[PDB]
Amino acid sequence: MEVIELNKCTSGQSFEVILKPPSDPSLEEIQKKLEAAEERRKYQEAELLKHLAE
Amino acid sequence: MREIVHIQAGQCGNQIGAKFWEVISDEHGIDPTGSYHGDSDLQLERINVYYNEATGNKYVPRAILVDLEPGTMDSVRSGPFGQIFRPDNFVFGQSGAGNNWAKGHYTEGAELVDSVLDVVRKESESCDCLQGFQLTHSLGGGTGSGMGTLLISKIREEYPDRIMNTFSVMPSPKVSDTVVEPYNATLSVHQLVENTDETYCIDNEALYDICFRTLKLTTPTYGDLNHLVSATMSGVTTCLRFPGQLNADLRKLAVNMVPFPRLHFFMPGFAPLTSRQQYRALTVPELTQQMFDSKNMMAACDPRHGRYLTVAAIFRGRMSMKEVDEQMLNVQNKNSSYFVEWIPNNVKTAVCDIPPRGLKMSATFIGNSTAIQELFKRISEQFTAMFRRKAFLHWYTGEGMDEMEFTEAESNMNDLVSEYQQYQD
Amino acid sequence: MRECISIHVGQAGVQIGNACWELYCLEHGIQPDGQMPSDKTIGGGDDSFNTFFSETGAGKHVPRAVFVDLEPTVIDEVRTGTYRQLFHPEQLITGKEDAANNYARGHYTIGKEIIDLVLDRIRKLADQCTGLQGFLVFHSFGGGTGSGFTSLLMERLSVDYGKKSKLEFSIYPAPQVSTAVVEPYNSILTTHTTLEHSDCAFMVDNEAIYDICRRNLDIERPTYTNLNRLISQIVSSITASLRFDGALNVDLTEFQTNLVPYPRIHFPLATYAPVISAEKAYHEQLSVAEITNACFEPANQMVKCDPRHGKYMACCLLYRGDVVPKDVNAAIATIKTKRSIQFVDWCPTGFKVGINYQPPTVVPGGDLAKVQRAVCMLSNTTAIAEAWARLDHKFDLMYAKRAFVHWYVGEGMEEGEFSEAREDMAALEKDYEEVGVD
Amino acid sequence: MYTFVVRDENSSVYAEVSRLLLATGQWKRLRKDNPRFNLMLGERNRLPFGRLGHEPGLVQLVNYYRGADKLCRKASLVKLIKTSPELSESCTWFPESYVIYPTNLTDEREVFLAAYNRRREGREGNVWIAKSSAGAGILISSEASELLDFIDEQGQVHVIQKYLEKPLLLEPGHRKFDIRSWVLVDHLYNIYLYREGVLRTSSEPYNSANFQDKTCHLTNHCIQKEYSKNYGRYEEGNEMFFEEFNQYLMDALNTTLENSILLQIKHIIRSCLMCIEPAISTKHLHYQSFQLFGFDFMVDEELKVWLIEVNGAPACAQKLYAELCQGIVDVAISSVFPLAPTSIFIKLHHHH
Ligand SMILES: Nc1nc2c(ncn2[C@@H]2O[C@H](COP(=O)(O)OP(=O)(O)OP(=O)(O)O)[C@@H](O)[C@H]2O)c(=O)[nH]1
Ligand SMILES: Nc1ncnc2c1ncn2[C@@H]1O[C@H](COP(=O)(O)OP(=O)(O)CP(=O)(O)O)[C@@H](O)[C@H]1O
Ligand SMILES: Nc1nc2c(ncn2[C@@H]2O[C@H](COP(=O)(O)OP(=O)(O)O)[C@@H](O)[C@H]2O)c(=O)[nH]1
Ligand SMILES: CN(c1ccc(C(N)=O)nn1)C1CCC1
Ligand SMILES: [Ca+2]
Ligand SMILES: [Ca+2]
Ligand SMILES: [Ca+2]
Ligand SMILES: [Mg+2]
Ligand SMILES: [Mg+2]
Ligand SMILES: [Mg+2]
Repeated sequence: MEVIELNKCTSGQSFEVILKPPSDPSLEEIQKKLEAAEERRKYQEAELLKHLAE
Repeated sequence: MREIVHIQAGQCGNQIGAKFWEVISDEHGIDPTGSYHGDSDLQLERINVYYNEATGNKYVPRAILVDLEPGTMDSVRSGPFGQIFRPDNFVFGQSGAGNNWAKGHYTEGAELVDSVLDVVRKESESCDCLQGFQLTHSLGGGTGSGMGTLLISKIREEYPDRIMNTFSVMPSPKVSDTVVEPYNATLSVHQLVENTDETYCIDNEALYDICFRTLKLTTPTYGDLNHLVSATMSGVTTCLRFPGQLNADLRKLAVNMVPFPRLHFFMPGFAPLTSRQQYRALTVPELTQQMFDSKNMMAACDPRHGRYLTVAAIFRGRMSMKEVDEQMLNVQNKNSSYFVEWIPNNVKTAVCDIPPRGLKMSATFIGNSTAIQELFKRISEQFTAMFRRKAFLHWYTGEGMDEMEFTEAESNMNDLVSEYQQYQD
Repeated sequence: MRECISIHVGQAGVQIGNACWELYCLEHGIQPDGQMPSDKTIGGGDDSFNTFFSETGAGKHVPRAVFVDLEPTVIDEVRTGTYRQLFHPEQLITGKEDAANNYARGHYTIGKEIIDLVLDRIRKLADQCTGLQGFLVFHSFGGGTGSGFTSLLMERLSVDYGKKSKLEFSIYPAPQVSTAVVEPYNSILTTHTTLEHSDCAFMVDNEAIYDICRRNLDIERPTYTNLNRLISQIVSSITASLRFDGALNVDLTEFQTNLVPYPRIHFPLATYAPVISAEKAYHEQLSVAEITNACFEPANQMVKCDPRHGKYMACCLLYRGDVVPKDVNAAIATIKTKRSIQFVDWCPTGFKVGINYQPPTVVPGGDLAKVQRAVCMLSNTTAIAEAWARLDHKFDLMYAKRAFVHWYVGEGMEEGEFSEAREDMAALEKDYEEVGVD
Repeated sequence: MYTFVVRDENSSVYAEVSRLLLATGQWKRLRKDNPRFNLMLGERNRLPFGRLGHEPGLVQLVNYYRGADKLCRKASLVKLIKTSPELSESCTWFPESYVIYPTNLTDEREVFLAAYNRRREGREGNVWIAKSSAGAGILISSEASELLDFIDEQGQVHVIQKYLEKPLLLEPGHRKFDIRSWVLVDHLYNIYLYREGVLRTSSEPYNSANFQDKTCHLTNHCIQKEYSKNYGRYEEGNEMFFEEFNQYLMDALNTTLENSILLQIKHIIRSCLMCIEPAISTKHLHYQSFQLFGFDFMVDEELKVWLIEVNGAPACAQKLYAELCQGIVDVAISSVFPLAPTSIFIKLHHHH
């Protein structure tokens, strides 16, 4: 039961107590994933319109 | 600002649609001339969802009246609230559809479809942000069926990313105008399977059985059947027309109700349904036990014959929201054998402080149940009874159709039956 | 001094953001119009509150916040609310139609067309910082915007602010205060694409806030206002060290160092007490030992679980009020002899303790009562893995039938991103079991 | 109408509880994967506790205390006794035991040989027994070489504890036996002892000069009915109940079962359960727990009771399935889900 690093100021204080010792995607790749999902949307909507044209 | 564009096509469509605007107009404090005279600000909170604000504080419904014969729409205009509707939003022909899906969809209707969409377009261009459309119509007739589906097919072409809702009256031989209603119904249903996001099924037989048995009406009328649809339409739209912690648009509401693109056919319910012992106060238990009772359901489908994919319940009135949860949670935990176990928390509940006209409190039921397959089984059975002999086909082959298109609608809906079947087991 | 930018995404994040800045202003003595009578450096100064507030020549103390929502109805409450004067129109970004509880919508469809704008608005607050620490992101797991858009914002913030820290305040989905059904999909989608971008995440379970409001506040049916006033208290206590003088958790980096030894396990469990009903006649003020002993009860954890059957990796005790170290060590000793506190053998069995003498501030007319001392325990336990197991189970139930999957596919997402997100969670659950069970 | 589910089809005990529940017409059974339930009869291993108590409006109850395995696993029990100050290492009712890990994998090998050599040097009885939880696989031998050499031939944890070389022998027969007491613990942590016990007796004369044949040393119900040749001779099914066993104790030894053995048993059950209460209690938990236990005791010729092990999923005696199952529904289930005596249990009061 030890109290280390006792720091006291005007608005409080903080310390540490030990009981026992121990034993990304670039900006280019994100635009691609966004534009890729936009393409599958345009392709799905085109197949919807082609269906309506028939 | 999330506006809705209403459309009513055909006789049944316009008569039902008219009463609808008569019911909600009274709830929002809109008199037959368009003037507001309510007492609560909640009546105006979401008033721009179904009404366009004109000059002088006048409110003009955002509806489009459509039909191939002038008769029905002349009635609406001379009716109680007929003056409220925009004069231009009346689009009608003179030939009529003769209860022929082909005429409404291919010949007569085709000649008038462009002019109806011109009005649809004019109403959208003013919307700050359109939620989506809603069509009232029947499927056994010729206009609201043949042309109605044709409208949807063309509204989805110009607005492919807007919600398309429909209140569809299904034909029953017990409340039949013509022997060809199963033909018109089978053809429309395939269109709804394709180009609608949500479709409230409303069986005329269930409306008839409710007026006769539950309501004790000796000889029901189409007007009596429409009072139910009026009140029901008002209920399902309560969460949209009034404020609250709900914050839900048509798309978000569909996202939580349609687990599969083609199984978007719901069964609605209303409670109470009392005969004139009408002044008795209705407790929250009674409101719930009836709301789930088949005799209070309008699809003429026994829910205990299938399983619930998702369920939505809206409660109206000043009541104990704590007591609403308990009773709803009680119905689930007492009949959990009829809800699917692969969709957690598929039963939700909403409360609204403003009750309908002349009711301390009420409850509206919205169920996406596989039991609805029994509806399409009746329709398909009545279809095959006639199509196997090619009976009455000439009314359609004369309009430019081929027997092949009938065989496809037949196989299209049988597929819809099989799809609803693999999810009940 | 170093600045902290707060970001609020979706309805849940924006409403909870409203409730916190209301609290921050009451604590720091900031009036609704933004004036601060105690601040003696007019329009300038590098004090502790300046980590969250900037100052204008007129003496207005303006938050360092950014509210983002894809539909304007929720952010509009802020533009016309009590504290409308704090923010300027730049800080409030609103679209016109939301994501309909659809992760794919908030992330791809709608998110792509508004992401570059949010960045610019955030870049405008970054340029005002002499030494930006990082970002505090408030959002929900269920919301199509809170989940779909947040993950996208996080991916870009890690590109435009590589060396900066990013803490989360995430709202775990609870059926008692939700009208949606696809929330398990979103929660698991966002936790997958956000995991390598969040240094430390505090999960609050509405089900936990709900029962604390029903049990301790005697609210039969709590509203979001009720839930937010309580959640803003925990948030205040967690962000207090950044806004007041002190030496414990003085910058965002110290949160990872003190709470996250392993990266993927960056979800501390929060515990708070006491929560006393204001409507009560008059309560017996609890002692340091009593309120600390309560930190190990399940009834006041931000996520319902059983820390007795997990293992602690780190532990913090943030006190506020009449507390002295002597009293803290006394309670801790008594608790180790009565409780089951099993640590991992590769971490010290200790507690970092912070004490701020100013007791918790309570919003007048709110639901909480004024207490003379309160505490919040941040503990990294493998027991929080239960929350993931629950969620991952609901995901499996629906995905086995591809239910609702078409709504995501139809917005541009590939069906594979589901199984890819699910397998990542299966890895996250395994990491918790490798570190906890024997 | 209360609802429950079943996830352990192999449980002879709760298979009867479910049968009685449905007989009340007030409990409806559900599929084994429906989360909307009031009561769960869960599996033995890997029971998903984390998912319990998160269904709005439902008070959920489960029949397994999370963490009870510390008391029902061989090695876990020993470690619990030697590490728990409530029991201490000097516990007088638990045989001197040690946890031993096979050399192909803490471990108390050296500590065991220390006491072993101390006994071999002091002329004392030095017959130990090796066992584990992964058995039906037990070896009795007086040589430390054979015991250790037998554990290394396996691959799971084992425990070497003193063998009771002076067990109490029934007459006529000169045969060994053990005592099984069923203890139920409800959600409030009230400790109920079933008034009815059973003695699984050996039908063979105890032989101390031949541990090779393990038929007169092991009293398991399946070993006597498979490797014993006097099965069912003295009592039906090698099972004597508290009535006859009480009469024998009065005729031969001039004492009662209450005064000689029952007090020690009620003391051991208390000491064991109170010890781990703060670790498994569901007092302020989001769900409730209650579990049936099966304590196996030994008795030496000095009428001292020793603890062998505790079963977390025990079976019952054929003659006591009805009376006990009904009792489970009275104190454990209905006490939380009331329906629309002369309790058959003995409440062991304690300080929570
Ligand atoms: N604690 C708390 N939870 C909230 C609050 N608002 C919403 N939620 C939760 O958030 C989840 C739904 O996400 P929302 O924030 O409403 O959705 P969104 O982020 O606005 O995104 P959209 O789908 O586009 O509306 C539900 O589970 C709600 O319980 C709030 O103010 N406080
Ligand atoms: N230290 C010891 N001294 C004397 N006999 C012992 C003993 N340890 C075990 N036994 C004998 O072994 C039997 C108990 O074996 P153990 O309980 O270890 O195996 P097990 O758990 O598979 C049987 P169960 O679980 O059904 O009670 C008792 O009948 C007892 O006679
Ligand atoms: N509920 C209800 N059903 C109607 C009404 N009018 C017609 N129907 C049903 O609709 C079908 C006839 O369609 P109809 O309205 O004539 O279609 P139209 O040709 O487009 O006007 C039949 O099955 C009728 O039972 C009505 O006012 N109420
Ligand atoms: C019960 N409820 C619903 C749910 C679905 C629908 C629908 N029209 O699909 N309508 N209302 C409300 C709770 C917040 C939405
Ligand atoms: Ca013509
Ligand atoms: Ca200053
Ligand atoms: Ca990073
Ligand atoms: Mg007609
Ligand atoms: Mg939203
Ligand atoms: Mg065993």
